[PDB]
Amino acid sequence: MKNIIKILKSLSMQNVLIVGVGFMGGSFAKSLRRSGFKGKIYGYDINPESISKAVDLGIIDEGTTSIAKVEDFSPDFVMLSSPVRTFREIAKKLSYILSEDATVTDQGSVKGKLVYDLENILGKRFVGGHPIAGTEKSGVEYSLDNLYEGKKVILTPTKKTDKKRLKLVKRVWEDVGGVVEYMSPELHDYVFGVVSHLPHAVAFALVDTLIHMSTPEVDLFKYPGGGFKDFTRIAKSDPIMWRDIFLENKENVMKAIEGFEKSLNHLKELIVREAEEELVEYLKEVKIKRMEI
Amino acid sequence: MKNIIKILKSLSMQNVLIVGVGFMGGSFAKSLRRSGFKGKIYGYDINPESISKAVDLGIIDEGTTSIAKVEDFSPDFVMLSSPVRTFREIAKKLSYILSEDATVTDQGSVKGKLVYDLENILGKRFVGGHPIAGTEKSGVEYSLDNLYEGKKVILTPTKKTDKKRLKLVKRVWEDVGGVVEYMSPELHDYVFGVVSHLPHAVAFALVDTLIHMSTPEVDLFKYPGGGFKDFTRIAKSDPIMWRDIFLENKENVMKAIEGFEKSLNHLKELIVREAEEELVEYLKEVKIKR
Ligand SMILES: NC(=O)c1ccc[n+]([C@@H]2O[C@H](COP(=O)([O-])OP(=O)(O)OC[C@H]3O[C@@H](n4cnc5c(N)ncnc54)[C@H](O)[C@@H]3O)[C@@H](O)[C@H]2O)c1
Ligand SMILES: NC(=O)c1ccc[n+]([C@@H]2O[C@H](COP(=O)([O-])OP(=O)(O)OC[C@H]3O[C@@H](n4cnc5c(N)ncnc54)[C@H](O)[C@@H]3O)[C@@H](O)[C@H]2O)c1
Repeated sequence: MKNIIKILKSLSMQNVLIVGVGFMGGSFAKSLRRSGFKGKIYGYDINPESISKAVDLGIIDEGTTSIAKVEDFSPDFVMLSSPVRTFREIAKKLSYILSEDATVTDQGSVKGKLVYDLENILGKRFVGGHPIAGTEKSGVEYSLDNLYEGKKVILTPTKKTDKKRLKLVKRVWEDVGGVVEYMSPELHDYVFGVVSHLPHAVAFALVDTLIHMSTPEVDLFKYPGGGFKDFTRIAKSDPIMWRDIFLENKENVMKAIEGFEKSLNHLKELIVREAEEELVEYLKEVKIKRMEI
Repeated sequence: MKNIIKILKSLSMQNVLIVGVGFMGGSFAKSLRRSGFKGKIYGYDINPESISKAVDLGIIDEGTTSIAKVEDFSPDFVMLSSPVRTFREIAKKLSYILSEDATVTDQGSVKGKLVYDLENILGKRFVGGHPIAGTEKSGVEYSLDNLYEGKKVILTPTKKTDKKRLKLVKRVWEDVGGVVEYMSPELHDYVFGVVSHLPHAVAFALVDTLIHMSTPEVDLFKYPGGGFKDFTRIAKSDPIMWRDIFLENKENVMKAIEGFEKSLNHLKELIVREAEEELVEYLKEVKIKR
């Protein structure tokens, strides 16, 4: 009698649309299936090969490249997984196709104003999210059915978020193994501006530095074993994605670089003043914090 | 020809002194012993714990915390492996205590004027070296008997360098796995200023940024490897080692940081001014084959 928590659960989400059928879109589709989801998974992509590869791999049941065909799929759950620069335009087009009862959510690596813009486009259907997962992979062929297990997923509810959709999006992420927490859109963009965007910005600029400080007689790239090695991981990054993340989170990325410049300026001062003991303590305190994890 | 070359090497290294018995001094001691070396290995260190640990692990035959006692060791081959600013005053002491025929070399991460200062203190005894190998760990407990295997070692001979000792030091490094090349002391300090000292300075400051940008309600350290973790492994390195390197190589470290800043400033402006094409071109630089 009371056990019918089960039926509500099955009826809460029946036709799922993956927008952007790439690595993240496909890892989500796969992880969703692996958690025992029995409904339909549909794909929408501008690249018909993304759809082609995902269907034959069994990752979606069917898909399309015409936005207007999406309507035939009557999705009630949408996971935005294209580049974040596409989200506004696509959400414009979903806003008419989707029933008032649909839920839209996303995996976008930036939140901030984008969440407010998406909720204004989509009314009440929208819940912002960011799974702190990722690797340096692209394309559905690389999608993993456990990408999210044991990782943080940040949802960014507002005063406008629908509590039952927030709660569903939370539960769907936990079914795939994620650990959910909440941050405002603005706090999210500050936090990840600092812990994620800044570190990439600074790896980018390091590479640029070794290029202009090399001379015709000296290729500095020949000497990676002195500390530069870990920074060369930046070679695996996608320049277009970073370009878009930098632009979209510009105000937080600039604040983060600013606080970085303050830290580096402090280190220069200790160096030039030969502050022997201060310099040790500066390095010791960063040592301890970095070791905690 | 091999027999003899080997005899000569043996005889010229009966008594090795490791000065600073920590991660690099221990790695050197273990590497030498793994390579089949048969003489004595002694340790001298300011920390008595460094000595007893190294003895207990069978890394050195014997050691001491008194520089005077080094004379009883009659070292003929000394590998300086303490923090780089300890070298001058240690050398001064050694010059009285070591025989004229001994070789003194080093593992320090800075060369530059220190090579010259050390040649003036030690005379013909001295050969400047720097193995480009290490991790963030420090202390003899972390040392490894294959640390230098297949790694570059830079020697910095000058006008004044004794050729026999240069050949000796080179073959010792190649014996433990290293691949030797030469640079001038000054070229060394500019190369490694940019490629090793600046990336460390950058990693340290990155972690420091998360400290001050944190609030009591938001601990930025709860969110690591949004990529931070990968780029700051080297910010767990030793504060004394790194304080010494930054001060000893101060002018190059400043020149490297100034270079970096101009790159960072270029990047900022591309971001601020939303230059889609130029920004993506700048970022594409990580794809270069070098
Ligand atoms: N890669 C990561 O480490 C990572 C981590 C966390 C979050 N994210 C987020 O995941 C999203 C996509 O990332 P990905 O790594 O899967 O990229 P991806 O390259 O693997 O795939 C994106 C897919 O979107 C499709 N696409 C591109 N433009 C489109 C448009 N106009 N309409 C519909 N589809 C379009 C592509 O054709 C491709 O099939 C981004 O929003 C990114 O911020 C990525
Ligand atoms: N750690 C690395 O990656 C690495 C790589 C290449 C070169 N180096 C250079 O190696 C040398 C040793 O570094 P490490 O990583 O072995 O450091 P470490 O902390 O592991 O060891 C340093 C040792 O020297 C001792 N010491 C400190 N002051 C001394 C003094 N006044 N006299 C005698 N001993 C003293 C300490 O007690 C300790 O046992 C430094 O010059 C460093 O720049 C380090």
